[PDB]
Amino acid sequence: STAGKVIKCKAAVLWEEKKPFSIEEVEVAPPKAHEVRIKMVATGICRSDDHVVSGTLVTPLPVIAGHEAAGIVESIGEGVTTVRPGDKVIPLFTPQCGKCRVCKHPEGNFCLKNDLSMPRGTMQDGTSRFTCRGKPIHHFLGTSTFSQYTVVDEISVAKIDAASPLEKVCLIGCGFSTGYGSAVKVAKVTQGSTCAVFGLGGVGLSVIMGCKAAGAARIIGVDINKDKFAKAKEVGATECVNPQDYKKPIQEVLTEMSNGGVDFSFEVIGRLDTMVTALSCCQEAYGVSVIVGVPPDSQNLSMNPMLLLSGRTWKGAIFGGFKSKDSVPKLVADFMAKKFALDPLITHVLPFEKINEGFDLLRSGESIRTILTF
Amino acid sequence: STAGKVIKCKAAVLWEEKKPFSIEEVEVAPPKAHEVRIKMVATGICRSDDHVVSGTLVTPLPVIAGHEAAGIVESIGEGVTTVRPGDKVIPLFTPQCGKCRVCKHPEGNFCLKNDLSMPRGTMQDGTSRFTCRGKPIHHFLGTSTFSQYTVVDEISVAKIDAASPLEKVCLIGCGFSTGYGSAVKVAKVTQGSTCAVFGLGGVGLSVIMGCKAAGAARIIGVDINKDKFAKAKEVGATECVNPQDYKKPIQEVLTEMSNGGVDFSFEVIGRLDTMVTALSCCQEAYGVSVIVGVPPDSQNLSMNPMLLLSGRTWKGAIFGGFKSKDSVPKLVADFMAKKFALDPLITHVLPFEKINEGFDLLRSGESIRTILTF
Ligand SMILES: NC(=O)c1ccc[n+]([C@@H]2O[C@H](COP(=O)([O-])OP(=O)([O-])OC[C@H]3O[C@@H](n4cnc5c(N)[nH+]cnc54)[C@H](O)[C@@H]3O)[C@@H](O)[C@H]2O)c1
Ligand SMILES: NC(=O)c1ccc[n+]([C@@H]2O[C@H](COP(=O)([O-])OP(=O)([O-])OC[C@H]3O[C@@H](n4cnc5c(N)[nH+]cnc54)[C@H](O)[C@@H]3O)[C@@H](O)[C@H]2O)c1
Ligand SMILES: OCc1c(F)c(F)c(F)c(F)c1F
Ligand SMILES: OCc1c(F)c(F)c(F)c(F)c1F
Ligand SMILES: [Zn+2]
Ligand SMILES: [Zn+2]
Ligand SMILES: [Zn+2]
Ligand SMILES: [Zn+2]
Repeated sequence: STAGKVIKCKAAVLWEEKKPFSIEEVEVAPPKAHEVRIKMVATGICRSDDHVVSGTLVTPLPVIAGHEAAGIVESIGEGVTTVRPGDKVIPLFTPQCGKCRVCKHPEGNFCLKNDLSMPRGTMQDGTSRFTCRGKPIHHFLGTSTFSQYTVVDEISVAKIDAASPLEKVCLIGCGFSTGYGSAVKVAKVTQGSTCAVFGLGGVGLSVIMGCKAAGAARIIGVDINKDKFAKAKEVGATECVNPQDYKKPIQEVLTEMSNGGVDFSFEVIGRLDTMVTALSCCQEAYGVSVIVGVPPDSQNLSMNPMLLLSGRTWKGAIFGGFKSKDSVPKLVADFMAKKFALDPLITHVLPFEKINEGFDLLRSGESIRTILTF
Repeated sequence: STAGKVIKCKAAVLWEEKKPFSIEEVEVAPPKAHEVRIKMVATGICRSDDHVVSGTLVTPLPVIAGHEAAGIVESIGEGVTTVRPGDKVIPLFTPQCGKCRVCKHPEGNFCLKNDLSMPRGTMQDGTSRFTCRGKPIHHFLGTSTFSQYTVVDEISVAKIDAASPLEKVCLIGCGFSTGYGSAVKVAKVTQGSTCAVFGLGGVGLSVIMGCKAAGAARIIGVDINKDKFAKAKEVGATECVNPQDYKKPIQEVLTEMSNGGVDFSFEVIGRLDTMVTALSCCQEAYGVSVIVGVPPDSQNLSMNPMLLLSGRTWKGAIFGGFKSKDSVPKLVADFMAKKFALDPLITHVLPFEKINEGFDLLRSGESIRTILTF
């Protein structure tokens, strides 16, 4: 029995940038008031986790990363009402406090309680539940899913279907929901439209899924890795283009292909140059471009505002625009009801102990999502 | 008495940047097929006309500028169906061909026949109707309203109510419609919202009018010229701020005043720095910023795309997003029915012959709109 006790378990600790994860014993404190301690079942490897390793994302180190996951509630702190021990849950890397001006807004999802903008690497109360070799270890996005056990604030966890296959639905914790929502909710892709999707990883494939669900007539995948094209076509891409095959800039190619610009474009990579290319390739009077990717910390892009003055719309979003705690249980119900597929995103299933091998698969271009199983 | 004949008349010719207009005789050719020759009655001085003088806006010189105007059809070319001699008309600096992909789109207005993106300074057929001193003179935006007579393509003119007061409704040809539409159509300002309007000239006052018509609860005017504040409050601003009065950047001031960012912001000046400031000051998760001001030619802004990733929407528009030929007659009808006021924008009236004094008034900061009468 572990309730009320410190748990000693295995986790993947990141001690410094640009080094492998260290798989070793940590101590996980019991949950305080309004906190939930979760036994992890499965976690995906998202490129955003790799950004912490590479220094593309700055967050306090040392850290337990991981934000795309599913598990089972081990215990609850005083005052928790939304989950109980034994419940299947998905941690929410974007919280939903329900009380802030964003949570109360019909179209906001970036709750002011988030730990993304100005990361502290703590629980809501400004403390950590993790130690390792006698040192405090930071949280990541209020989730820290690269551990056999984590502790999250109640506002950062959603209860899901007890019959959920956790090794699949962990993807609703980040990559699927982000891409799918970016298309259906943030862009609001229209029936018969032409879309361009820059980046054909797990998130870009989920954007394709959403564009197809929304009835797009044409979905042009763009990637410099042609090995990504076959799966992009399987989930709905009608064409794929590799910028490296062209003498012209790809914005010009895509404008020509779409007879004057696309209806909707998506940046799903994380590069400043592809953000401006994606904006430019949408039709100048009525096009919409959505930034999904995460670029290198503190770097500015350069652009000509005439791109906007003609009528383009440029937007971005976290987690597909979904209000996280309302949406995650509905997405899992929709998955259970066969409304979308997750298997096309899963290329590799490894034990948690092989986390580093999973990151190497992502970095080499081989994988879409590796699911780590605890 | 002049149908089919060259007309000699006075126009304001701009031979050189950064010089006064030359009021002198020009020859105005009769209209060719699908062209309309207009006797001008009134034209406003818009800051975009001054941009041609200053080189902020690059268009071929020498030129007859002017784009905000109203007049009476003198004659029609072969095949014209939409106006007749003696009709009151407003030239449309954004055409509406009705046939291109943008004209057919429900939300597009930047018709592909425009002469704004890559100005040629001609009629649609690539030629000029103007001669001065025996030399061909460029058109401007297909309108060239700083002339006693102009010739426009049929897709660049709208018939308006025969009882229209042309000395007022000329403002529907640019500044009013632009500002009002930027609020009501492009931003879609909501009831009870907080708006920030950067620049309190004729266009920014028109934005305020639209924000107030849309039911905004707070409308914060921003200008470095505090002489602009009284009129801004008369048309609906709830409070005005001068960035020069503050130690901190105004985006910080406006974020504080709005308890975390505004719902809608508008750049109505034409500076790269205020475009980024205006984006920054809208709430990071659900705010909308609209670029209205014309940026200096060929210059790029620098910005951090994290401003968009959190959820902001950034857009721009020409002519308030209005499909020009459909909308201008409706706007005139609404003015006739007192659905909005134009007099607050008109600070000065001058004869056409005093055009240069009119530009001096704008450059000094004294005027909002000067209306020139032919
Ligand atoms: N906004 C959000 O909430 C959110 C959520 C999840 C992921 N992300 C970010 O989204 C991005 C994609 O994540 P992912 O799908 O896991 O990554 P991924 O699996 O590494 O996919 C990126 C894809 O981009 C391709 N690519 C790289 N450079 C280029 C280029 N120059 N042109 C075209 N294609 C190129 C690359 O080959 C790969 O297939 C990353 O920056 C993530 O950090 C954001
Ligand atoms: N998008 C369109 O269709 C469209 C239409 C009409 C005008 N415009 C542009 O809109 C802009 C405004 O036109 P207008 O109202 O005729 O011009 P205007 O009357 O010159 O008004 C501009 C206002 O900006 C103020 N201003 C100048 N610098 C700053 C600063 N740093 N901070 C805050 N306020 C400042 C200035 O004092 C003035 O009151 C110009 O750039 C026009 O070219 C665009
Ligand atoms: O992949 C989701 C994700 C993001 F979209 C970020 F913007 C971020 F900073 C981060 F850490 C993250 F995990
Ligand atoms: O004031 C309207 C207006 C614009 F919005 C422009 F973008 C432009 F180039 C121009 F010449 C113009 F007159
Ligand atoms: Zn909240
Ligand atoms: Zn992620
Ligand atoms: Zn058109
Ligand atoms: Zn104008």
